[PDB]
Amino acid sequence: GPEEITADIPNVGEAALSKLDESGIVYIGAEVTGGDILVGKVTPKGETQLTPEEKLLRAIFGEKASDVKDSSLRVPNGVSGTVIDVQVFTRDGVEKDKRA
Amino acid sequence: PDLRPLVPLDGGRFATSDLNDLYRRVINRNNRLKRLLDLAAPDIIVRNEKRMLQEAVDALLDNGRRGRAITGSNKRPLKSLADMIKGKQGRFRQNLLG
Amino acid sequence: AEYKDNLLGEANSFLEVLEQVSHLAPLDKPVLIIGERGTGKELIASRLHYLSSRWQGPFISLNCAALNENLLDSELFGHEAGAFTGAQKRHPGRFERADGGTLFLDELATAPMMVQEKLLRVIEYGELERVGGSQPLQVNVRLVCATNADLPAMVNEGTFRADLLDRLAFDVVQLPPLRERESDIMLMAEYFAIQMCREIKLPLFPGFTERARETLLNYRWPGNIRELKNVVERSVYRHGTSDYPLDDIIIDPFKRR
Amino acid sequence: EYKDNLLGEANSFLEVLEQVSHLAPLDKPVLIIGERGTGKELIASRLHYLSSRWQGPFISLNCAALNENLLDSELFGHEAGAFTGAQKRHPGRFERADGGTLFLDELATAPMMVQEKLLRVIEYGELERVGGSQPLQVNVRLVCATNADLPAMVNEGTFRADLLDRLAFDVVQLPPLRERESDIMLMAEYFAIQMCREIKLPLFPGFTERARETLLNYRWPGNIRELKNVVERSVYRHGTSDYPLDDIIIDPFKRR
Amino acid sequence: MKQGLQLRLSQQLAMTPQLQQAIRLLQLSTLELQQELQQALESNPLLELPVYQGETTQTLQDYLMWQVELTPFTDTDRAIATSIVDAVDDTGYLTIQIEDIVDSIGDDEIGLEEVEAVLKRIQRFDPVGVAAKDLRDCLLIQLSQFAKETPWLEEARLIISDHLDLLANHDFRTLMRVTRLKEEVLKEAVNLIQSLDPRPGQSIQTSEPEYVIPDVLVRKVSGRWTVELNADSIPRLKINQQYAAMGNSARNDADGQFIRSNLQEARWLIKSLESRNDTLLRVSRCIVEQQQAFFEQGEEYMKPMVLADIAQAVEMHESTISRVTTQKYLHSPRGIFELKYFFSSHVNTEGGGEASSTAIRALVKKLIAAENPAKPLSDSKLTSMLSEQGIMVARRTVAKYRESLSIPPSNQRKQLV
Amino acid sequence: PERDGLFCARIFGPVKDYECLCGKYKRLKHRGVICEKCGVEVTQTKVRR
DNA sequence: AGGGCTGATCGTGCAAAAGTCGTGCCAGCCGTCT
DNA sequence: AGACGGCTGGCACGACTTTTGCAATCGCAGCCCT
Ligand SMILES: Nc1ncnc2c1ncn2[C@@H]1O[C@H](COP(=O)(O)OP(=O)(O)O)[C@@H](O)[C@H]1O
Ligand SMILES: [Mg+2]
Repeated sequence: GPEEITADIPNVGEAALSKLDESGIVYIGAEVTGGDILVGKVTPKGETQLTPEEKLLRAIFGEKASDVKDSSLRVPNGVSGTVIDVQVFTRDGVEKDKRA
Repeated sequence: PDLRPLVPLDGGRFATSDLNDLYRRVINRNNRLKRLLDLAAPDIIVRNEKRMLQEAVDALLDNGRRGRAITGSNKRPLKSLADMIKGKQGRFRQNLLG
Repeated sequence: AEYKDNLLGEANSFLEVLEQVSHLAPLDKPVLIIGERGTGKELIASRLHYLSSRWQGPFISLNCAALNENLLDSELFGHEAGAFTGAQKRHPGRFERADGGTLFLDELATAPMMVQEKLLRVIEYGELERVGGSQPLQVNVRLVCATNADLPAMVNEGTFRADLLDRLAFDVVQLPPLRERESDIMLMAEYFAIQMCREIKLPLFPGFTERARETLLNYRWPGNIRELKNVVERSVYRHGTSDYPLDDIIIDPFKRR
Repeated sequence: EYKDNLLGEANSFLEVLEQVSHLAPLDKPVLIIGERGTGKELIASRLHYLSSRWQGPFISLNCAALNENLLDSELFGHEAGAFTGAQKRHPGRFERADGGTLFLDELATAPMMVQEKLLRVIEYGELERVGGSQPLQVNVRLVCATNADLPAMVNEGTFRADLLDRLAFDVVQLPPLRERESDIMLMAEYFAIQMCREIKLPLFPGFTERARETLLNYRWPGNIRELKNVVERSVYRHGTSDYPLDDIIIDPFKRR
Repeated sequence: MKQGLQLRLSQQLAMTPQLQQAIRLLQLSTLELQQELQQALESNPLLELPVYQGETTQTLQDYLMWQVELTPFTDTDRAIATSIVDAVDDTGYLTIQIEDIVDSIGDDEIGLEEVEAVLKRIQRFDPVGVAAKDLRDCLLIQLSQFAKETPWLEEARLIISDHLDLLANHDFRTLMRVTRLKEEVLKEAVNLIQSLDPRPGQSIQTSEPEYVIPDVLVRKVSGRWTVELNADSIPRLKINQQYAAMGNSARNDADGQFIRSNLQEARWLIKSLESRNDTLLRVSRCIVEQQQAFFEQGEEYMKPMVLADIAQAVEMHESTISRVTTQKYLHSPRGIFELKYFFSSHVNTEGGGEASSTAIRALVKKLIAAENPAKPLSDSKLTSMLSEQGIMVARRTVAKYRESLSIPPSNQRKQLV
Repeated sequence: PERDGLFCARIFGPVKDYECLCGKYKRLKHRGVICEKCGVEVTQTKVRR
């Protein structure tokens, strides 16, 4: 399936996501040090059978179902700085444009 | 295969080169010879195919000596089983604590 | 929602007919139009199909007079197999065109008596005649009619059976005559002139002459169709480079000199 | 330029040509009031020369003779229906040239159903098909020609009045051979040159006053058919004669 | 012209069904067809470094093994720990039971208590998600790692202890009655459970190479563009002209006959390739006849598509079109879909229309988007919404579409506000 | 891995894990056995080199 | 001297049984309110 | 605290799809059997 940016990264703290906007990119003018998340991207996973284990896990937790994996863009280590501006290009035929 | 990694460039295609291209050539050529002889083929075509096969094996061993094999869109030669032994970029190099 | 372009005219009869069409629109009953030749009854029927039928309902305009061979008219009813020279594939489609829609016809006078009787025995019960051996289909199709001749006239002639004439004519929609409309006729003429000026892609105004209007009043114009208006607009088109045209030609053979 | 076939020096011919040029700029039905042997697609050739689809020539080919069932089949052709097999829309009148102008002849012989189909063709209408539904709509202009006065036939009730009227958007009257009197000599000379070229004759050796008098006295029913026959006879005779050889005439039957 | 069973005309054509023709169709095997063509061309006579970084973490499994080895463990203890670590899934839950591990040990001295102690030492491994049990146990481990100041931690622990079934069924009434749950306290517990890092091992496996094949292209620049169906990837192989000339120049008559047979086979292959290309082009035209309408209208506005109707429009054999549809992929600006996915299911719709089952499913998904988060929309509510849309689809059809859309159950999807 | 080709099973050794290519006999409890539907020794991945 | 008879070359389909989907519908069950 | 309701899912029956399993007879004429 296609991969989209919607900032729904599992197995991550709210503080790391505390600076992320809804579409996933960071606000203009921020600062960053280390390996902080910049753009939130996930990878879809293949569907499974009934499989009562994660069926129960989804029934209790939900909204993840292990459907996606954490594949977000992060700053390389030993790098600290501040952002100037962002830019995104979308091909014709796709009009998600959450914050484009 | 552990010595000849797939090394995907684009992820879509593994594109193994310089280690499996010549293997692919020799494998397909040998299969063609091997079903060819059992079909009672005429002499001309079988000797031509065997000459192709011997040339391919030679190129797999040493390409620089005999023949010139190049990759897609690149005219540079291939790195044969002897190429990764000899020269500044062989196994013996970088063996001396490189 | 979407309204087809129509000529503007002060014809309260036309508005009453439109209101009656709207009233019968929720209704699903046979509709008969008394439209004479060139009255554009087909346009009225289509406008009905916009509202009288369900939204985006199938429509079909097949004229019985257009039928060539009565054997083909039989083929207009579905043939299963073993019909005509080639029985490989058979799909009349008229009943399929009928299914999920209404039925519209023009000049239903010319039909053979057998054709009309079969039409009655199909419409009244709702079952579909099949040329090939098959169970008939009760296709729910409305029926709309538009003919010139009087129904009692054919009854006196006997062409339509009493059962057929009755069950065929459930509602009557008399089309106003073109000669009946005088001021509405002039307004529709002006509107058609504007539409023709737009169509011809001529920026200059068409223009009219009082003598031309008097002559048009003299013209019988039995057909209220755009065709008579198109003929008038063509007589105008024969004149160019003048803001207001003068005179007109009744027929091309007329005034040959 | 279409080789300017049958260049008619008549002023009425020039006016008819200008009207045909106007009609070809248009894409609406138009009627050609012609007569037998007169204007045999020459006006249609001029229209194609001035057609809006100048690059893409129209079908033309208005002239056609066929049976009633045959004409109906020419209107509607389906692979399964009728005797012929695996050929649907075998005539393909609209398929012959998209847009352009559909051309018809001898509409008098057409049946009332055939006339009704013609009328539906005149307005925006769907294609004719023996079986199924023909939602396919191919826009194309209309051209037609018959030698009779359809007003009488409608008065006689031999053709659909609606078809006669809507088709008669603008009737293109045509002049016959009897109409052409002064241009007859020019047409004869042009036909002589064309025959000398086709028959490999060195040139037109020349005419005779007796030959011209006989040609004038000739009924000449065809606008060019009479001219064609006269030219053929003169080419056959003078090709060996290498001289005017008085008048050479072609007769279906010869005695003594 | 209506006589029946008249004189029969002589047939001027034959079916000529050949297994060669069917193989030429190849059911549009595409890459498989390419491999088959390569095999035939090999069987047909006279026919035709990188960077290599090699560096990646082993999904923390190597990291876990090192950390366990980093911790001081006895040789037998190290072996037991390695065996336990081997019994780790990507999610982080143990596939084998403790009894299975003890049986794999095959030692009479090895016991359940020692195995449990080893697992518990292994359970508190280096990374999160090393519980090797249900996520509730992993949730307990996370809560132990989490500060005790978190509200409702004791209530969450009590619920996870033996009231897990109550939480699974979202039976708020019975769960609250049993656990004396306060109003909106369950909301706080649910919010805390949201930050429980379910499937922690999935995040560790951040690497995920992309896999996609070009196949057909639906770029459609400026509308109706002839986007070739991977014309570059099409083989278009040809026989050896020089060898053919040699065969033409062969002195031996038998050799010449063999060369002629090879040339006939090559001509057959060329005809097969040309037929494949022509079928691809015709299918592209037929799809483009209505693909733009579907793309602009949307997935929920998808008209039904009939394979027989498409074949009739293309005028080719219906069975041929059906075979071509199989194992065919068409990448589009919207995305890459199968030819069957390109085709649309048939379902009745109101107002004289036909609605695709995928169209109805997309409409139902859009409706499910517009729903109260606390209470999921009922299938009866979905049927009412469909009736409002006028798609002539009842409760059964709505349920089928929901199964296609994997809509959760109304009670299961129901949650507190 | 392909069947009887480059980078294949039953040749050059087992796959990334002890799990067999077919899918059965996927456990360290199997140490030297070989499955029937697939012929692969249940061993480490390093031996592939 | 007369009969047998042998293999070259002979090109876009389909249909029929099977399968499978659309749609409707009944039977039980749990959440609930009486 | 037993019944209202809606779900869900199995169960069924027509309507559309679709896949595989299907190729002689030549017109040459020389060779072999009789
Ligand atoms: N009220 C109107 N406004 C505009 N055009 C009209 C009106 N009534 C009739 N027409 C025109 O008359 C033409 C033919 O009308 P009609 O006689 O109903 O067709 P038919 O010959 O099929 O009966 C149509 O093209 C239509 O545009
Ligand atoms: Mg009419």
